[PDB]
Amino acid sequence: GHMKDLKGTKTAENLKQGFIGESMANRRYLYFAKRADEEGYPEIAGLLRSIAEGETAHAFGHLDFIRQGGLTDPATDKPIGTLEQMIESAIAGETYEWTQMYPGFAKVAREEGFPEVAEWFETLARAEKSHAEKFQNVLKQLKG
Amino acid sequence: GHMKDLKGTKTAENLKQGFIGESMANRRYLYFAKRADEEGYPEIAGLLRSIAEGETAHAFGHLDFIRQGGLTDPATDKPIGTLEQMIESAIAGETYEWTQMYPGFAKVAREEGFPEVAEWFETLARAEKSHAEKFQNVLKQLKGG
Ligand SMILES: [Cl-]
Ligand SMILES: [Cl-]
Ligand SMILES: [Fe+3]
Ligand SMILES: [Fe+3]
Ligand SMILES: [Fe+3]
Ligand SMILES: [Fe+3]
Repeated sequence: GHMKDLKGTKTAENLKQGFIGESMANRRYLYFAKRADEEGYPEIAGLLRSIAEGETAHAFGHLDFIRQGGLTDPATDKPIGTLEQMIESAIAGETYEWTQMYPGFAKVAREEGFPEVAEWFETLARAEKSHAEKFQNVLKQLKG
Repeated sequence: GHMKDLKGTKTAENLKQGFIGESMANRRYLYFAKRADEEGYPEIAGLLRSIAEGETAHAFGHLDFIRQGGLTDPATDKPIGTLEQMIESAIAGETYEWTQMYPGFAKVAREEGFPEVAEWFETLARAEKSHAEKFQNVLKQLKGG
């Protein structure tokens, strides 16, 4: 892209790890905010939500440098330069999750005697299959 | 098995990995939505944003099973049962990021000849220090009444 090539560098890997941590931080802080909401701590909840916006900005800035430096999506190792490529990355990740990840998690949960957790992973596998199908119909739109 | 004691199981690890992936998917899809927004694809942007809500539900469900199973926060390996423990997990992560992770990333980026990336990591280091201090303030309010 726009900037000096980051391929082959330690910085490339650090941007990926930064993106993973920032992604988790936003989810964690919003989950924590719900506990503060329940308990009656609206100032704590509001701080968590505002900090979570900071973690969004951080995550998106990591993706900017990744894209501009000619690197691939942290989650899928697919390019994310153009909107079509971004939809193709969404399709790849959803496909991995419904064909491999969540069915395997469900099988292991049933073997280890956690049927309720297995049912959740089976719900998710069907959900990611649905996601994949909806993104595939977008891609068809774009290429036409 | 006992779903309230998942420690040491493969299912414990799979909940953690599922959380990581779902967290990334929400961020990715909201970032992709902005590209659809500027190009004039409001239905694609809307789909991305709606699917992103799905990925929020998935991530939060994984955290529910993690906390009910006595497992720790995927990001910090700290318990997250109570609100106080959640704030302590936030402090632990922010402290790692500003004292070690982002300064180290900045040094590597400067040494590799990427000064704009280095400056970004130094901005983030100072940001996570500020976060840590704000969360410390909350803990003082919680711990001391
Ligand atoms: Cl409050
Ligand atoms: Cl559209
Ligand atoms: Fe951050
Ligand atoms: Fe999905
Ligand atoms: Fe999902
Ligand atoms: Fe932070």
